[PDB]
Amino acid sequence: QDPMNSVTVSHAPYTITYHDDWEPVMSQLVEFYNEVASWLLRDETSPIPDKFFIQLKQPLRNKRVCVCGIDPYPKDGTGVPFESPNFTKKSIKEIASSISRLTGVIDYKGYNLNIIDGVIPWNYYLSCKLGETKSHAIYWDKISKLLLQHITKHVSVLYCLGKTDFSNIRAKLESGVTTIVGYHPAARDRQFEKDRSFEIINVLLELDNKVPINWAQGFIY
Amino acid sequence: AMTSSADLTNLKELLSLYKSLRFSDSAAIEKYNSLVEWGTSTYWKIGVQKV
Repeated sequence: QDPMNSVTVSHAPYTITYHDDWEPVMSQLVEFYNEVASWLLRDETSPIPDKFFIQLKQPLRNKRVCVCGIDPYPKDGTGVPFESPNFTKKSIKEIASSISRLTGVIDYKGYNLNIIDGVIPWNYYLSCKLGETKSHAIYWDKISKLLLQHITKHVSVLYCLGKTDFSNIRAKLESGVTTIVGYHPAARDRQFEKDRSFEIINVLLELDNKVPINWAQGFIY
Repeated sequence: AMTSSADLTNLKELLSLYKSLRFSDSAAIEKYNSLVEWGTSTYWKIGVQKV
C-alpha cells in the first residue's frame, strides 16, 4: 500500500522512517545506530537528531547519480544533503554557479540537488557536532559504509566532492562503481570553478546507456 | 585528476567512437581500447568494454 516503513531504535530519534528500497540495510542500521547513538547524542548536532535519517525516505531504483559530501553543513543542516532552503550556504551557491554556466540559466532564486530527477544527494557522515566538521566520523563509520554501499548498487555514477575527504573512497566500497572525486566548492584557487564534473557525469552516463542528468531541474525560481 | 576539461574531452571521444564502432585501421581500434583502459583506471568502472 505505502512505500514508507518505520523501525524503532532505542535512542533519539527513536523511529527511523524509510522507503522500501532501503529495507535490506535496516536490520543493521538499527543494530549499529543503537550501540553509538548514546555517545553521539552527547553533543549538539547538525542536523538535529530528528532529521538525521530523512533522506532514507528517498527511493533508490530511479537513481542514476549520487552526489556525495563528507558530512552535513556544520550549521543549519536540514538532513537533506547540500540543501540550504534560504539559499545561504557557500557550497550550494557555488554549485548553483557551475550549473548557471553550464545550462545558461542566469536568473534564479535557489538550487537544490534533492529535486533533480535521477540524483540523490548524500552525506557520508550523517551528523557533526555543531560548528565542527568531521567530529562524528568515528561514530558513523560502520553505518556510513553500509549505507553508501547500498546506494552504489543502484547508481551508475558516484560523485564525491572533497579530494582530501574522499581520497580513500574505493577502500570503503565492496564492488566497483563509476567513481569521480572532485574538488570541494570551497577548495583554494577557485579550483571548483574549472572542475567539470557535472558534464563528465553525463558523458559517463551515456556510456553506461543511461540518460543524462538535467542539472537545470535543481533551480528554484 | 579526473575533473578537468581534458578528462571531459577524452570521454567524449571514447563516446563518439563507441557509437560508430566501425574502425578503419588498427590505431583507431587501439585509440578506443586505450581510452577504455584509461576511463576504467581513472573512474574505477565505466559502461563500455574493450573490443
